[PDB]
Amino acid sequence: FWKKIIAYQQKLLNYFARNFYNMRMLALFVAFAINFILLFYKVSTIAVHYVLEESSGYMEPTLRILAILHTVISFFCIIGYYCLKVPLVIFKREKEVARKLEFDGLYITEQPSEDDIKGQWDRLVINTQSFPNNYWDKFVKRKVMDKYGEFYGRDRISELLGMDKAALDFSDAREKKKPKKDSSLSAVLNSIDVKYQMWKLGVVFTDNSFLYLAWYMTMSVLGHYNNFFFAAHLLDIAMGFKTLRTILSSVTHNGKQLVLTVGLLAVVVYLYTVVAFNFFRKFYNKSEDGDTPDMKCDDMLTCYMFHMYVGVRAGGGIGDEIEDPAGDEYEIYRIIFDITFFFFVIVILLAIIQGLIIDAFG
Amino acid sequence: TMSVLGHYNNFFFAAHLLDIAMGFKTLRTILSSVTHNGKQLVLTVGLLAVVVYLYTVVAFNFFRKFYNKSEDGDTPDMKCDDMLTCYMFHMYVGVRAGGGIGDEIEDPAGDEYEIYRIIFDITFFFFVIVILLAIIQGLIIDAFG
Amino acid sequence: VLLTNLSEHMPNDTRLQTFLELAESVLNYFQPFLGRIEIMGSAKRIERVYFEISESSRTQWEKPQVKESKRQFIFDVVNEGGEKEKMELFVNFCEDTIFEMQLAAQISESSILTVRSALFALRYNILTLMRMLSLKSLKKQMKKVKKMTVKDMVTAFFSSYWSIFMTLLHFVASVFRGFFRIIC
Amino acid sequence: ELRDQQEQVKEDMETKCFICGIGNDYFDTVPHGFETHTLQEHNLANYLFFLMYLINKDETEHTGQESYVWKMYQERCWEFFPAGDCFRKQYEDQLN
Amino acid sequence: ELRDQQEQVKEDMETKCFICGIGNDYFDTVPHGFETHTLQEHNLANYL
Ligand SMILES: Nc1ncnc2c1ncn2[C@@H]1O[C@H](COP(=O)(O)OP(=O)(O)OP(=O)(O)O)[C@@H](O)[C@H]1O
Ligand SMILES: Nc1ncnc2c1ncn2[C@@H]1O[C@H](COP(=O)(O)OP(=O)(O)OP(=O)(O)O)[C@@H](O)[C@H]1O
Ligand SMILES: [Zn+2]
Ligand SMILES: [Zn+2]
Repeated sequence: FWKKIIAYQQKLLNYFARNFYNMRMLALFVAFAINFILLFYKVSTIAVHYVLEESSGYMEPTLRILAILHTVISFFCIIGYYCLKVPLVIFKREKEVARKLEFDGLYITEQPSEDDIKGQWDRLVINTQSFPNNYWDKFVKRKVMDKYGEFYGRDRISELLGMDKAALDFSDAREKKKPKKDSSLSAVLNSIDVKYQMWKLGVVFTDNSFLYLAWYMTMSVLGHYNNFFFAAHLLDIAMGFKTLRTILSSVTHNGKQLVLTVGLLAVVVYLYTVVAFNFFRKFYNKSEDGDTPDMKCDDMLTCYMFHMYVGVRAGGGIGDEIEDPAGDEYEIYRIIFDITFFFFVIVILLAIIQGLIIDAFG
Repeated sequence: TMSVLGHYNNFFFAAHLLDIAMGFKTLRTILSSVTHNGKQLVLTVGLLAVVVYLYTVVAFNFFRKFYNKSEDGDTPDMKCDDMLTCYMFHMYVGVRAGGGIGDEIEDPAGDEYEIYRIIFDITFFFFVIVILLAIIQGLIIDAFG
Repeated sequence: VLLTNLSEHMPNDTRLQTFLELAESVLNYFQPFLGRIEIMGSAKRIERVYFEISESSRTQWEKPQVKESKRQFIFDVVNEGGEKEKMELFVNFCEDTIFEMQLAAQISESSILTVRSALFALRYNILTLMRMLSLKSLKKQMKKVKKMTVKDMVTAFFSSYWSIFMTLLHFVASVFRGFFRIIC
Repeated sequence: ELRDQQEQVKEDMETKCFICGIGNDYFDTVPHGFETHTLQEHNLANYLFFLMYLINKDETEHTGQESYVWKMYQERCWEFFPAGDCFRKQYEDQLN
Repeated sequence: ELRDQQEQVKEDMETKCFICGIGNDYFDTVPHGFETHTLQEHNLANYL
């Protein structure tokens, strides 16, 4: 009974761990199929409702079956992750906390910075009895004993680590053992370590990849309510393909500098907006009808939005969109304004972005 | 075969001008810049297609009213009422435009989705027009180096 | 200084080794304050010189601004410099840095909430998940599943992970709510 | 060019000592020899501290070596800086 | 390529003598040995 169910559980876990990657590839393939089906919708004529138009008539049941299969594979990819990749994360965390405890005394001599989520959460696993569950070294609690027992108090270090002196004395002394059965389910519930499993669940929840897979499953579930939510699964190609990762590394290598370039561009455009708002406010009419003028720089926020949207997206600058300054007493100043805008914004900064990407490649 | 078909249609002789790449080694040195990173150049186009498809999804779900392309008010030429048509619009006109899709779609001035649409256009211009084309150019320059 | 000089000038000396062990504590205390350089002596030989480094000097040297100045000086002397004037530029930099550290010593005379909220959400949401087993009231469920079926087996196996994914979603929602409350 | 300059600076400081200029492999014949030489024997911070101590020390209390270095530094002669030689190379046979 | 060529020229003239071609370290075994050799013994201006 107990042995049979444990064996069957182990078989299921082994199967999912073995097929984790194949299921991850299958999810992407089903996502490409669903999104190719989604490309043939029509808006029908108020209450407008999205229909799938097709001559065959089958591809709506195709879409339903594919959505259900995608959701099932998404759930199975979470299960396979939990069976396969979680133990490595737990092993690494238990190794790190053990080394910090031994060779740094991070819970004896000094204390966590109270700003470290990992350091604060790892206080729980120390007192647990199932510590190095995954890490090989099962004598770390005795090494800490032999290292800090004399200085910081043997009983105090024992209370910190969760060891029981009376338990060891009882084991060494003379008693009469009483038989037990694994069949006793109340006994097995008492035997399981609640605190260690709580710490493990916290580590898993704080894991980034598990969070990504949960987001994937949530997206797949919402896809049933709205079929276009399946398009978000096409964002998995970056992780699916390493060759695409090599391309994306060009952008991500200098991402901070790419963001700072945009910030600098925003500041420069704001300065140009200040100048235009104070001196060149009469050239920003944007209406052909002379009766109603659509002034776009009477407001500072509107002028900044104009400069950041139309002036930036224009190939020639803001002068391609604002009124001709011909025959005006501010002609030279406005021409300098437009030329400097074109040179600094359109030419130099975009070249900075391109140079950043090329430098990342090199 | 091309030369033989040239007798039936004299313009079939233009395909023989494609032999210059093999004829000249100096032209081969130039073409090596493109062919050195051809797989990455194709993958860049694939990524661009995926990004444009995502933008098409967003526009089709939220900004469908700004895609009228007819001057006559009697007959409206909506280009995003169909998903395939919207994707074709975004891949052809939006990509070939120097400023992005906003250079071709209606002005969002005085609209309750003005800020969202402006963010849409700015992100389209930055990611598609600026970054990805720069990726292609950087690939060619990296091949040279 | 005497013991260090003797140890370095008489490397393989078992008799001196024991005295080094006996003086280990004093040497460990004075290690930060002991300076050691090599110079081209008057006897046309390389000689080691032992001097005293002050604690204030060490701190002002390890101040970040002085480290940035050191990095800039190294960059400049490496990219644009010559072997002849290298040791002149180094001394000029040393003099300027010494003056700036002396002036600094002269003048120098006399989020947690987000982490806590995330920790609380993580504890609460996982405790909710574990309550079903901590209450030890699963006896009615065990009574209904006395009948052993492979289908019920597999269904419970999947249900465990499904409950885990609700617990993770709940934890994530709680974290977002807490972050919004903190910022607002 | 900026990237190449930074890489050149890093390579030079990782492959040769700042003061004597001897390559890293010669010291690396002994394990961790280059790090030991560049952080204990020929540390530039140690030279800076030596100049600081020699300046802040009274001239009458100078030892023979300190007086030698002081005179050389006053006359702006940098021959006392080891160039191409070190303690290890000077006492190669006796030390090993 | 122009920058690389300039850097290569500088590196070659700083690391090996123009006439004999012996490396800089061999002369640098004596302090300022490379400069002395390339400016007093094997100076190309002296040959001119
Ligand atoms: N004479 C020298 N003095 C000091 N370091 C030298 C010398 N010659 C070579 N080096 C090398 O220069 C490097 C010094 O490292 P670096 O300047 O980054 O130290 P740091 O104080 O830790 O810097 P950071 O500010 O980046 O933390 C080492 O690799 C060292 O071996
Ligand atoms: N045979 C050689 N003759 C001269 N210099 C040599 C020779 N071999 C190597 N060198 C090196 O070439 C360099 C000559 O320097 P450079 O040509 O810049 O001198 P310069 O007359 O001062 O130039 P500049 O016009 O830039 O002032 C030195 O670093 C020297 O060590
Ligand atoms: Zn040295
Ligand atoms: Zn020579």
